[PDB]
Amino acid sequence: SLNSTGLAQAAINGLNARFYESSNARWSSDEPWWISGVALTMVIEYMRRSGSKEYLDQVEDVIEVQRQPLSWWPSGEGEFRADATDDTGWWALAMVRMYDLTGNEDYLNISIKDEAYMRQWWTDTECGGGLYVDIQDLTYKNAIANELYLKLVASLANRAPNATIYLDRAQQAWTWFLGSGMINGVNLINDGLARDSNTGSCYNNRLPVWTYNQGVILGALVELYHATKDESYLLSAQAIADAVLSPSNGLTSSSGVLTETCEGSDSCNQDQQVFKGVFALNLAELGDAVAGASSDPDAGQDYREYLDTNMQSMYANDRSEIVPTLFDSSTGDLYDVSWSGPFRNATMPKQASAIGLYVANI
Ligand SMILES: OC[C@H]1O[C@@H](OC[C@H]2O[C@@H](O)[C@H](O)[C@@H](O)[C@@H]2O)[C@H](O)[C@@H](O)[C@@H]1O
Ligand SMILES: OC[C@H]1O[C@@H](O)[C@H](O)[C@@H](O)[C@@H]1O
Repeated sequence: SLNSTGLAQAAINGLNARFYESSNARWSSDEPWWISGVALTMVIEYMRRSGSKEYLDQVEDVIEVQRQPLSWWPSGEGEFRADATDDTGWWALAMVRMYDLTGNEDYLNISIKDEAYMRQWWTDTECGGGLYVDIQDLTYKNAIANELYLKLVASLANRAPNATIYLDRAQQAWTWFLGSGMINGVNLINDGLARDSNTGSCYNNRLPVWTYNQGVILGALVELYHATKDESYLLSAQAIADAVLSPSNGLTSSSGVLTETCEGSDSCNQDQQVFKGVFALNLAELGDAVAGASSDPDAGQDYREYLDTNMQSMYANDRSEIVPTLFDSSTGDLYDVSWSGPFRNATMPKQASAIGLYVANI
């Protein structure tokens, strides 16, 4: 009897009431900029899946301000071209969703500029491929920047005029990712690559398995499927999702709730706080793709059931309602980091993650 649209809307209102800065057309300037990008993605997705337009004016306002040349990276010349390739990739994908919502070629063009900017930091001379995250420094090829890039080129393969150059890039980038060793022996993705001191060969650095690194890659494989109709892409995506769902890998609790590795120690930082909702949103994309690619009515049920199970735990154990006043009539819902542990405080990354989960159930 849960309304995921109603709850997503209350979570976005809570996000806006506590964290939106009208003077800055941004959420929480005291929180990383890339998470304003994620929040924009969540709000855009809400509107797409629910058919609402309630936050369109706000979303356009954020885009018009945040696409300006960044005060901390003016050489990027704005259009979300930032000092890290993953920061750029979050906003680029948000503009892909904006394009899907509106049909306005302006947003697609931004996505195209972002792809060309990110590709500047692809090299074949280290690790056989992939891009660096850290543009000034060029020391780390990690999972998330390369998953964002892959999902971006795969998305442009379905939407842009030179579709064939993008689909080549996407197939080459997926081949590189799969061969990098970052997907480990239980089909989960570790944080990035290390480089051998003597030989220059790269290997899985065995840093943690973060939920958003099991999630952006699913959206990328879903887009590769759509560009090629080759179900092998869904089969790979399903193996990664199936490993997240399996309690033996510890991302999923014995009560079946998605759990960041840092929750136990109560050490989830501003970044890690947003990871879960990113995985959720991408898992919903995979489920929709699997259910569509087949005639079996049970197709994608476990993904759908998983998302429901998480929604209901978050709803029940991790929610807090804003206190309306005689002056501020604002109403909505506030969320903490653990989708099962108790509510202690809300932050903007925790809130954006929460919206992602409700939007994945619309
Ligand atoms: O929290 C682990 C995470 O740390 C990453 O840096 C965090 C954060 O950096 C932003 O600038 C970027 O847009 C985010 O996607 C990223 O989470 C580190 O470099 C990652 O490899 C790692 O997963
Ligand atoms: O370098 C990363 C950038 O992150 C953003 O969240 C901040 O607004 C910038 O001041 C900072 O330079």
